[PDB]
This record gives sequence, C-alpha cells and structure tokens, in this order.
Amino acid sequence: LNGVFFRLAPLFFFLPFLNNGIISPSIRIPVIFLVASGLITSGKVDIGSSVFEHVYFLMFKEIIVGLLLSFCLSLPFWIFHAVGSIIDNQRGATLSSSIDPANGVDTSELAKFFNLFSAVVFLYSGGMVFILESIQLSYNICPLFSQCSFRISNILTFLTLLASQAVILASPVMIVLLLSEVLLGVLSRFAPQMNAFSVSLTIKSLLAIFIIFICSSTIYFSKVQFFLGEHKFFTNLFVR
Amino acid sequence: SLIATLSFFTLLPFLVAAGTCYIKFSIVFVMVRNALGLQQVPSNMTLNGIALIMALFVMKPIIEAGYENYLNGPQKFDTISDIVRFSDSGLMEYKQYLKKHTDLELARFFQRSEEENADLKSAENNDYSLFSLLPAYALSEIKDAFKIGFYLYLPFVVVDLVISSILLALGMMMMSPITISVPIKLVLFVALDGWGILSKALIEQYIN
Amino acid sequence: SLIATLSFFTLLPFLVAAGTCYIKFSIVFVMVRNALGLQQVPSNMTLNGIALIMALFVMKPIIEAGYENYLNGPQKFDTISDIVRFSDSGLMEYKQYLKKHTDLELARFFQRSEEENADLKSAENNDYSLFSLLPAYALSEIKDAFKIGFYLYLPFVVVDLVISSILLALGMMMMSPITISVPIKLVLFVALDGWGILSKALIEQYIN
Amino acid sequence: SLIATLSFFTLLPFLVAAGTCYIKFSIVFVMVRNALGLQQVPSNMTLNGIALIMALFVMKPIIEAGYENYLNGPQKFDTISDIVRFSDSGLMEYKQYLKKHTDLELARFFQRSEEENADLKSAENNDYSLFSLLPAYALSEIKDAFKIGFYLYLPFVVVDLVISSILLALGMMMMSPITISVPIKLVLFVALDGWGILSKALIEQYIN
Amino acid sequence: SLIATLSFFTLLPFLVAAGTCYIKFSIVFVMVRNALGLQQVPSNMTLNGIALIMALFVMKPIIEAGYENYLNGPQKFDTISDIVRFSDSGLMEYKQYLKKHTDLELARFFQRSEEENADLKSAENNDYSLFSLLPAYALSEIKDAFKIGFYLYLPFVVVDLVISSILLALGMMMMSPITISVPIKLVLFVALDGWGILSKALIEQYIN
Amino acid sequence: SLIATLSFFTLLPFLVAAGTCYIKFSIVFVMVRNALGLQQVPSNMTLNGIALIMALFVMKPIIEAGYENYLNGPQKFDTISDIVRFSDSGLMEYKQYLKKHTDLELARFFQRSEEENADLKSAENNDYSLFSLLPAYALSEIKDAFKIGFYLYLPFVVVDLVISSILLALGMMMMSPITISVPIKLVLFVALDGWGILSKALIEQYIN
Amino acid sequence: MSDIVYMGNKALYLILIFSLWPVGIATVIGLSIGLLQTVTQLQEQTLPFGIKLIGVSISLLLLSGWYGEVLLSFCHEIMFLIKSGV
Amino acid sequence: MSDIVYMGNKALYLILIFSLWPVGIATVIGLSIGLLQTVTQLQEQTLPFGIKLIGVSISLLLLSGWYGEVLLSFCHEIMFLIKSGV
Amino acid sequence: MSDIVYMGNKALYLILIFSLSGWYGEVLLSFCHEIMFLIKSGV
Amino acid sequence: MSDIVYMGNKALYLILIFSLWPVGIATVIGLSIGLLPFGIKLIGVSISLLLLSGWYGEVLLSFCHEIMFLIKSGV
Amino acid sequence: MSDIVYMGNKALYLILIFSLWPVGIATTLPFGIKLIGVSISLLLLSGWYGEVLLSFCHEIMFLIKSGV
Repeated sequence: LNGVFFRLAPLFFFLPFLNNGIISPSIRIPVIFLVASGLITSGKVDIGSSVFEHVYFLMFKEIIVGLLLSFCLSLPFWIFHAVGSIIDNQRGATLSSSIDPANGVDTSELAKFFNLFSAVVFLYSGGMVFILESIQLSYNICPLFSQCSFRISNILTFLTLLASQAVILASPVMIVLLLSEVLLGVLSRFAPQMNAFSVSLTIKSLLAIFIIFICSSTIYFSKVQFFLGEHKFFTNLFVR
Repeated sequence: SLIATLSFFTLLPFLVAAGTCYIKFSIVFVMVRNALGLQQVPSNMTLNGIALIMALFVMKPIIEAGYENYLNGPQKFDTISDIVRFSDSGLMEYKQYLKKHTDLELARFFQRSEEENADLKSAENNDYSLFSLLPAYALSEIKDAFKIGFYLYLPFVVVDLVISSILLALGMMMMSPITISVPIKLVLFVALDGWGILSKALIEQYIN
Repeated sequence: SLIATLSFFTLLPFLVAAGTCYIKFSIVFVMVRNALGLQQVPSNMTLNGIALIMALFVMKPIIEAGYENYLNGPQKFDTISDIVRFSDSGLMEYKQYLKKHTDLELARFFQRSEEENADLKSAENNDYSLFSLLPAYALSEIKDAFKIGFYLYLPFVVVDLVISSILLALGMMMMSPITISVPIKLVLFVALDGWGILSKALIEQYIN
Repeated sequence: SLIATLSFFTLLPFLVAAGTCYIKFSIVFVMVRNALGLQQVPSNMTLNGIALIMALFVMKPIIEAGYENYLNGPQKFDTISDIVRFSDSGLMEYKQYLKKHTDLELARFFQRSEEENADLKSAENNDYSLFSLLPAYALSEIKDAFKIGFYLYLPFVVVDLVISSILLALGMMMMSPITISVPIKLVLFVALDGWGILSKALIEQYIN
Repeated sequence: SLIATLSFFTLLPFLVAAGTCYIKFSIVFVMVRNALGLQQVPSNMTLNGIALIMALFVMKPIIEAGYENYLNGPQKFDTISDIVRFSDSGLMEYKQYLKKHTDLELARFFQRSEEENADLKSAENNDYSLFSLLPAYALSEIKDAFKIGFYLYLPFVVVDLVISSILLALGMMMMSPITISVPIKLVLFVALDGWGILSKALIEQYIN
Repeated sequence: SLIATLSFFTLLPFLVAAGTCYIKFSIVFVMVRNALGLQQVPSNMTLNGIALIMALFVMKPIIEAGYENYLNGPQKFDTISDIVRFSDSGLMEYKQYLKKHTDLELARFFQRSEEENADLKSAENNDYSLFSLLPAYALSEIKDAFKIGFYLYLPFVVVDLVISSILLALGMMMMSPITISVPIKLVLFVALDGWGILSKALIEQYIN
Repeated sequence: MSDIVYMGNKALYLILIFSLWPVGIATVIGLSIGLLQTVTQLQEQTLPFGIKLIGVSISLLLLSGWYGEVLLSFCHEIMFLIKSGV
Repeated sequence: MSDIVYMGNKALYLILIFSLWPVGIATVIGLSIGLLQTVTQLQEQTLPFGIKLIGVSISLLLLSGWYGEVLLSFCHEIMFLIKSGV
Repeated sequence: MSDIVYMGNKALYLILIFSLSGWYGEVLLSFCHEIMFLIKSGV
Repeated sequence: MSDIVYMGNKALYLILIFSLWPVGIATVIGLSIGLLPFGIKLIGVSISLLLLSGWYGEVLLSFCHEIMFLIKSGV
Repeated sequence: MSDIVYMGNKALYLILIFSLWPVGIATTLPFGIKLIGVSISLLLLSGWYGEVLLSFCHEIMFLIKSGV
C-alpha cells in the first residue's frame, strides 16, 4: 500500500496553498492513509517482493508524479499572485528592491488576499477534487512497474501561460498606471521642484486600490476561464 | 477481541482527532494566530488542548448514544460481547453525523477513486463503509473550514492593507506596518465579542 | 482506586496550563517581544519558563486551600482515603476561580453546543461540569489577555512612526529605522519600571 | 531518596539556563547581531553554544562552592548521604548570589502574588524560599542586561546617522547606507578591542 | 549491512542537493527574479521547486547507469548479495560525473587541507574520496553559475539605464523609474518567448 | 565506561562545530553573500554545507594525531580499552592547536571569569583545562574571522560608492546603482582567481 | 462562487473607504505644496513632507469614530452570514 | 468600542505634540533659509541643511527628557487600567 | 574585464540609438533576444 | 533618569563636532559659487572623509573604549 | 588600528582614483553628447581599471593571513 502512500503524500505536501503548513503536520499525515486506503483497493497483487525491495526504483517514479501536479497546479494561484504582485510594484512593495533588509515583508501586502480569494473560490465546485480525479486518471495510465516514467523527461520541458493570463487580467491596469506615471512626469515638467516622494506615491497607491476593485470582479470571470485552461494542460501532460 | 478495543484506546483518539471534528477548530484557531503577528499562543500547549476539549465537547451526544447502548457494557467488570453491534450502532450515529457534513460529489468521486465502490456500486451513504466515509468527509470539512477561516481572515487583512496604505501614502516606504496592524485588529476581535460568537457559531450550528 | 489519580496526574499539568493561567503571561510576553525588533529572547527557553514559574507562583493560593484540605493527605506517606472530598472541595475552589473569570454567555453557548447540557438540565453554574467550564474560561481569558497586550502594544508603534517620520522628513527614505528604534524603546521599557509593574499588576490583581 | 535529585537534575539545566546567567550574554550577542546587517552568525548554532560555554564558565565560582560542598559528594563513588543539607546549602549559595542581584520590589510584589508569602509573613530575604526568589532575579537580570546592551547600542547608531548625514548633505538620497555601514561597524567592533573587552567587562565585573 | 545505508539515506539527499546540481538553476532563477522588480514569483514555493525538478531530471542518467548495474540488481529474481559492489559502481559513475566538472586546482588545495590526502599522498582522482571531491566541484559550479547569472543580468540593467536617460533628458528628474521598468521587462520576458528558451537550454545543453 | 563517550559523541559535533573551525568559513561565506546583492545562494543548503565539509575536512590532522593514538581503536570493530590515553593525548593535540590560535589576553580575562582559575592561579596554557580553553579560543576565532570577512567586504562597497559617485557626478540622482553594481562585483570575484586563493589561504595558513 | 464575489466586493469597498481618505489628504497636501514649490519656487528637497505628516495625523483625529463603526457593522454581519457561508 | 475610540484619540494627540515641536523648528529654519534662496537667490543645493542640523541637534539635546515624560504618564495609566481593561 | 567592455559597448550603442518614442521601445526587443543567445557564451 | 540623559548629551555633543566641520566647508563652497558647484562640493566632501577620518575616528575610538570600561559599572 | 588605518587609507585612495577620472572624460543639446562620454568610459577604462582593484584586492586576501 506504500506506493499510493508516496503518490499521495507528495500530492498533499507538494500542494501546500491548498493544504499547507497552517495545517498541523499531525493532520497532514493522516489524509495520506485516508485517500490511499480509498484508492489502493482492488489492486490485489500477491507476489514475491525483492530482497531489499528492488522495486524501490519504482518508488522514484511515484514521487515525481505527485510533484508534477503540484507545481503545474500552482500556475493558477501564481498568475493571480503575479497580477497582484505587479500592481503593488507600482504602488508600494518594490521599495524592498534594495539589499537584504529583514524579511520579505512586502510579499504580504496584496497578493495574499488574491491567494485567499482564489483558494476559497475552488470550494464552490471543488478544492482538491479535480486534482484527485486527474491522479486517478494517472493511476489508470500508470498503475505501477519497472517501466517507471514514460516520456516524463520531455513532459517536464514545457510552457506555462503565467504572464499571458496575468496580462489578460491586468492590461488596462498596467497601461493606465504607466500613463499616470507619465502624468507625474508632466507634473515634474510643469514645476521642476516636485521631489516625487513629496507628491506621487499617494496618488499611485489610491489608483492601485481602485483598479484592484474592478479587476477583482473581472478576476471572478477570468478565473473560471483559467480553470478550464489549466484542466486542458494537465490532461495533455498526464496522457503524454 | 477485547485486545483491539484497549490497544485502540491507546492509539485511536489521534485518528479520531483526524476523524470527525478537531480539524476545523484547530484550523480556525491557527487562522486566528496567523494574524495578530507571532504565534502569541503556545503552539504545543494551548490551541491543541482547546481543540481537544471543544471536540469531546462536540461529540458528547454521539458518545451519549454510545453511552446508552455501547459504553455502559464494555465497563470491563461486565465482560461484554465482542464489538459487533456496539461498533455498528455507534457507526450509525457517526454515519448520520458524517453525512450531515459530507458532500455527495466527494462521495462519488472518491468511490471511483477506491475502485472498490465503483465496481460494487454503493447507493446509500450508510452502505458506504466508514473506510470509504472517512476521506470525502475530511476533504469536505477541509473546504468548509477554509471557507470559514478566510472569511474570518478578511477584516484583519483589511486593517493591514489600511495601515500600509496610509504609510505608503505618507511616503512611509520603510516601516513594518504589521506591527501597527497588530493592536487594531484585536479591538474588533474582542469588541464584537467575536471570539465567543465564533465559538458558538461553529459549535452549535455545526451540531444542531 | 489510586490508578486514576496518578494517570490523570500524568495527564493533568497540560490541562491546568491551559485551564486557569499561563495563557495570559505567555501571550503578553510574546507581545512584548514583537517590540524591540527581533525575538531578542529565546522562544524555546526563557519566556515560557518565566510563564511556568509565574504560573505555579500565581496558583499557589488555590494549592494552599488544597494544601489544608487536599494536598496534605495524598502525600503517599499518609496513606490517604480515596479522593471524594479532595476532588469536591478542590473543584469548589477551582469553580469559584473560573467563575471569577468566566463569561456566562460562553457558558450558555457551550451548553447548547454539548447537547449534554440541554438534556442533563443544568441550572447552577456549579452544576455545569468542570469539562463544560473549561473551554468557556479559556475563551474569556484569551479575550482579556489579548486586550491587555495590544493596549500595551500601541505606544512602541507610535515611537516607530515618529522615527520614520523624522527620517523621511529629512528625506532618509532608504533606512531601516527599526534599528534606531531598538535603543529608544528599551529606555522606556526600563524607564517606566514597566516590566516590574506588568508582572506585579498581572500577579497581584489577577489573584487579589 | 536519590530519585528526586537525579530527576530534577534531568529537568534542571533548563531552569539554570534561565536562572542565573545565560540571559545577559545571549541578549548582548543578539544585540550585536542586530547590527552588522544580517544574522551573520547561525542562530541555531553559534550564539547559543557560546552562551552555554561562557555561562558554565561564569558560574564556575558558584559551581565551585557547590562543588566543594554539594557536587563532589553525589559523585556515586563517595556514596553520599541523602540530600538534606545539599539542597539547603546550595540554596543558601544561590540565595546569596540572587540577593547580590535581585531587587526587593520584585520580591515583595511576587510575595503578594504567591499568597503563601502573605500568610507566612516572610521578613528576611533568606526566609523567602528559592522558588519565590527565582523569577524576581530573572526580571532584575533582564533589566540590567537590557540597560547594558542598549548603552552598547548607541555608538553604531551614531555612525549610521553620520553616514546618512554625509550622503544627504551631498544629496545621495538613493543609497543603502546599511551596507556601507557593514564594514565600518566591524572595524570599531574589533578595533576598540570591543569583543574581548565586552566579554571581560561582563565576565569579571559581573561576578568579581 | 542495511543500517548505515539507510541512516545515511535519511541524511544524504541534502548533501546531494548540494553535491551536483541544484546550485546553478537556483542562482539563475534568483538572478531572473532580481530583475522585473519584486520577487514576482514565490520564493517559498515555485522557483527552487523547478530547480529540484530539473535537478532530479538531470541526475536521471547517472541513475540509469546505476539502474542497469545497480537498480535492476537487488531483486530476489537476481539473487543479489548485500550492497558491496552496488555502492562501488554507483560511486564510480558519480566519480566520472564529478570529475567531468571538478577542477584540479581546488582538488589539490583540498587534498592538502584535509591532510589525509597530504600525508596519505593520493594520486588518482578516483582515490580522492567522495567527501573530498564534493566541495571543490561545488565551487566550480558556483563560478560557472555566477558567470551565466550576471550575463543573464545585463539586459534589464540596460533597460533601466535607458529609462533613466529618458527621464533626465526630458527634465523628469523626479521619478522612481523601476516601476516603469516592471511592465516592459515583463512584456519582453514573454514577448520573445524567452523563459522556455532559457529552461530548455539549461536542461538540455546541461545534460543532453 | 563506554556510556559517556558515546552519549557525548551524540552530543558533541555541535560543540565541535562551535569549537575549532566551522566559524570562520561560514562567517566569511556569509560576508561573500552580502556582496553581489541578494542572498545569491541558498542559505539553508549550500554555504553551511561547504562549511561542514571544509570543517571536518580541516579537522582531519588532529584526527590523524588521534589516528595514531586515539582514532584507530574506537573503531568499534577493534574492541578498544577504556578511554584513558585517548582523552589525554587528543586533549594534548587540541591544546597545541588552541594555543596555536588563542590569545593570552582572552585567557587571563576568562580565567578571572571562571574564578576557580583566579583561585587556582594557572600559569601554563597546558595547565588551563579544556573547558577553560574553549571560550577564549571561540572569542579569538570570532575576531580573526570577522577581520577576514570585512577585509573581504571593503572593495565591493568601494565599487558601490564609485558607481553612485559617477551617477551623481552626471546628475543622475534617481537610480538604484546596486543593480548595476551586481555584475561588476562578480567579475572581480572571479577575475582575481580570488575565491580559489581565499580557500587555499584559509586552508594552509589556517593549519600548516 | 457568487457569495465569495460578494465578500470580495464588500471587503475592497471597506478598504476603499478607509484607505481612501488619508491618501487623498496626502495627495492634496503634496500637490498644493508642489504648486507652491512654483512661483517663489524655493526647492530644497523634502519640505512638503512635514505638512503631509500633520494631515494624516489630523485625518485619524477627524474621521476615527465612524471609521471604527464601519468595521463593526460589517464584522458582525460577517459572523451572521458565517451560518449561511457553509 | 467607545473606549477604543478614546484610546486612539489620546494616542494620536500625544503623537501630535511630540512630532509637532521638532519638525516645527526644522520647518522654521528651512522656510527662512529657502526664502533667502530667493532674492539674492544663490540657490545651489543643500546649504540650509547645515543650519537645520544645529536646531535639530539642540532639539534632541533639550527636548528629549520631558518628552519621554509624556509617554511615561500614559504608559503608567495603561498598566493601572489593565485591571479595569479586563 | 574586456568582455564586460564589449557587452557595455553593444548596450550603450543601443542606448545611443534610442536617446519617435513608441517604435523605439521595439529596438530593445531585438537585442534582448540576442543577449540570451550569448548567455551560453558567457561560460 | 538624569544620568542616562547626561550620557545621551555626551554622545550628541560628539555628533555635533563631527557633523560640524565638513558641512561648514561645503557651506562656504556653495555660498561662494552661488554668489557646476556640486563638482567642487564633491571634492571637499570626498577630501573630508579622506582628510579628517583618522583623528575623527579616534574620537569615537576613545569614547567607545571608555564605555566598555564603565559597562562594568553600568550594572 | 594600524592595519585597519592602512587598509582604510588605501581603499579611500582607490575610491579617489576611480571617482576622479569620469569627470575628466566628461570634459540642453550638448548634454546628450556628454552622455556618450560616460558610456565610452566603461568601454575605454574598465579593463585596466579592474586590474588596479584586482592587484590590491589580491594582495589584501594574501596578507589577510598576515593581517591577523
């Protein structure tokens, strides 16, 4: 039963912002035995198991499987993270661009609310459900044996539409904020004594928040679209 | 099969803490502690104890059905029957609970995952065994708990954004606004009586 | 039936550390430590140890009531009777304490939660069992300790704001003012006699 | 009755590390690491190891007193008497040290806290029990160590102000002076013999 | 001799992640993230994740050699001895790799600095033990990764220079040009399809 | 008396990592990483790993002294005698090493620290006991390592200041010159063959 | 889905209110003083910042009470719809 | 919640006083010299900063002690009302 | 140090080419691609 | 409280002298030229950090040593 | 202090050299032409400039082992 255990435990830990370190490690371990004691059944094989279990090589294969989904499934959240990130770049966060202060504080500014919104939004249709369905599809495709990783090598080398969907979301945001910065420059040209920190920062911050409102709504609809896109990508990658 | 009962007395309350309750309470308390700055509560003692107390608190009625029918007899001075109907009826109560809060979607999808239920074609959720009942229940509870926790998170992150906004407006490029956020949040957490009301919310209209 | 006394002894210091005190002191001290910059104390050594010492320190008078009535006899060299009135009277003292600092609102909310309380017909607050008494008390102490700590928090945040104001006023945008904050904060922390007044305040006018 | 001696020995070095020294040295070293930029030392290795070494080092006189009177005998090769005067006399040595460096304010406030002290009417500081003595000493040592560390702090902040003022007098607003401070600070830290003098200052005229 | 093999298995993957790969990819992607303004990617989730994924992928062929001669062999259907020659031959493959990419300069300095090789007078690079082999190889990978990383760095710095030139030429002296850099870089980062070229190149024209 | 040797073996590698080497290498590598901008390396993986390898790596000649006198027999396949001359002779080698690199000033100040040393008045540095030897050596190694690291530091900060001077001489007041500094530093870091000379210099002129 | 969107809209609106007022105050301060950094120009570097600080402090003096009230209402409402959030 | 509002108002007023005096001195100095960076302009970059330093230094010399006194009072009160803050 | 000189030569020549606005940005696109090519000529 | 204030006054006076000299040099330069100039200013300021440094550092050096001494009596 | 002082003097002098040449290179229209000059600096000066730092920096680390 261990094999499915180390297909699922990679799944659970590798996929943290669905099931993360907020959850106590004593609650992240039992879900493995749970979902496996579900899944493993009907695979009743009684044969002679190697000395030292040479099928440990098979173990290798299984680990990779779980990891794949997680980082690929991380694309959706991250595109939202990237959106939030770039916006606060023009507002406040990018002032950590300098040599290493104390920690990544300005990560917490904006993108974390996007992470919460996106993670909640799964739970209308499904949080961990579609992931597990695709994983059962992989069980159908590759249950187990010596032939461990068919084409995983070229499956790994791939393209993800991170900034593509980020732009799909934030195009007018970025263009208008660029124009506003150029308006700040026109303000400087009007009077050469502006010392932008005396002027600009407040304006770009307020504008960023307003645009985040309207783009949160557009985010809802673009989110359902993005979910469909990533579903197609995963189907392709696991079948190949 | 008395051995199994007592060795599970040694082991199982952990699996139970992963079994019906103890998930959402601990989760929500960690959500509460991830705001307000640091841990600010002892991770190893306080919140876990609270979760255990509140969880046995929750489950007193299912254990009550068992106390009438199961618990009173396995008092080891009675040398009670091996646990067939004790298990079955306590499981009936546990089943009614689990199905109070288990999604059908997860039920069918994990039934397909097992390859046992997909071939066996189970229709009643009481005909889903506890073995099959566990994982869909846990995941559905996870979804509900995450929903509740982030909806709880909302005002504190609002305060964080507010203070950061004032600072970035004033040119306060260098600051740890989190610390300024640290006090303000709890005012609401205390002044709206939201700790007691939240405990009540989860507690009662979880069971009902 | 000495068994349960010693097993529940092995269990109990955890429940006690979560049951009357030790919440508020650890809370307040981590709150003090989110000022001054870094941890600046060993989270794994010092402050929680201080919390333990002050914990037993504070609980000593309830233990004195039990020392007259309970503790003196279970000294195993006295061969004491089975625990009937030891539990009853120590519970009476613990009850008076818990109800010194428990909200009735939480009492009734967990009464509805348990459904033990609804069927068992609980009228007096001494008729609410200790198990029912525990989590409500924990909630209320959480509220009180939290409020105290964040009302302590605010001034150091004020000082941080002042330092950043001065720096950006002269235009030193690029700075980590926190470090220049570190010394000044200390002076007040020391100049107020503030940790001594904090310990004395919590200690004396927690118990009284 | 060797049991308690060896069990409390297994327990005790933590309470000792919170009991006489180990506070001040770790505090000062963290203050030093708050300058110079990063941690610059492994918090999980170096400063705590140094703290332990220098701690046992500095306690070697108190340990010498307990070594002649207490420690040499419980070496199981002497088959020493049951611990009556070992505890009392080691407590007397710890008492003399503690009263070297404990405030009376803390003593009286914590005496009102225990409420055993109020009823027992303790007048001499040697009549204050060790358990009562410990946390007052801890708080007093905290205050003294804090005062020392921030009086250490002041000059480096002076240097940072100097570097900024020079740059901004030239108008080089866009700079991270911290990094330019990074080398200069160490120079003084080493050039003043400040590492060795700090260690010797704390060490020799801590105990004397 | 299962014991030590399995203990060093519990220990070793960290030293391996510091032993062949995992340096250069992490440094590359961090240099990538130091342009574009903020991190713009999760420091704590994705990028070093990709580093690990590419690392295991890239180390697959050594495991293929050890798959033919070791990882096929432990089977009961192969009737294998305990791990004597499996380790030796896998180490021979690892040796051929490490000596693909280790310097002789670092090797001799590290030989005499261990003084095991200095006094023992080792001649073949296969007679240099794996422990002595690791850190020099790591250093050489560091230097190559740094060359590639800063030669990655140049373009966005050129873009920033251009933006500053524009602003100062038009009299827009007061601006934070970094923000204007953020979108254009992003556009270019996609508009040339360069991330996939970088990743595909790193993987393939590393291993092939 | 095998117990203490093996328990302290479980305990000791930490205290050794704080006891002879492992300080200067890690410190210097962190100094290297505070140049070039960001962390530029994995803090939790690479640099301290290199430090451990280089650490025992470097400690090997003392272990060769023991290999003749100590090490050969505690290979538990030799069934060696109780540790009389193992400790004495390894301590003598450690003594000669520590006295290679311990200052007398620290020795006398910490001797007055221990106050058994002040009462006992030790004159020879071989008459200072091992525990007495440890912390003075720690302090001396701290001073040497810090000197080395910040002397490494100086040129990159020079480069930063010079690029700022260029931009401000051209009137380009608004810039984050650090990023343009990022490539240039690396080339010096390589163009000198300088890391190899650093490692070799640490290497031989540490031990010789 | 829909309820989550309602949550996000309401949250961002509350943020808009509280974060809106002081940042607009700071905007007006900086723009006005920069316009006074014109005729009788008088530019050193930073000066307008000082008034900025004053403004924001006055902001927290002027608005405070009802500001708190806002959160209270919504916060209570949140817990209410907690029982319809499942 | 009324008490919370009173708390915030008090703290912010103390901020007002403490941050009011020194930056007011600096403002006076910079305004005077910047007005002297007009007619007989002679405006290079930084000059008034030097005189600024004098005033600022004297402020941190003269003001400091009693300034801390302000916080002293309020801080003491908090601890007292800690017992009524429960 | 000479290789850095050549890289800066190309980049600063492009800066000269730049310093009309819109299509000017397009110029950067081209060179950016070429940069990554000679990325594998940096080692 | 008073003694701590006296300590801070000493530190601020040392700050005063160190920050007094170079800005006076720059003041002279800027007045004269204002009656381009940044370049001359650069020279002076640069030379200051070269020219004055040693004995200026010495100031801090001396006082810092004294501090550590009375560190022992700060208890 | 002795070696410290020597190190500081030498570093500040190297700073002087590098920060001195670019304005000698430099010796609103003409501003644009001036820009070319600074760029040509990194074209013209860099290599031997680095050599300067290179030399001293190498020696530093060497005499690092004798700087203790």
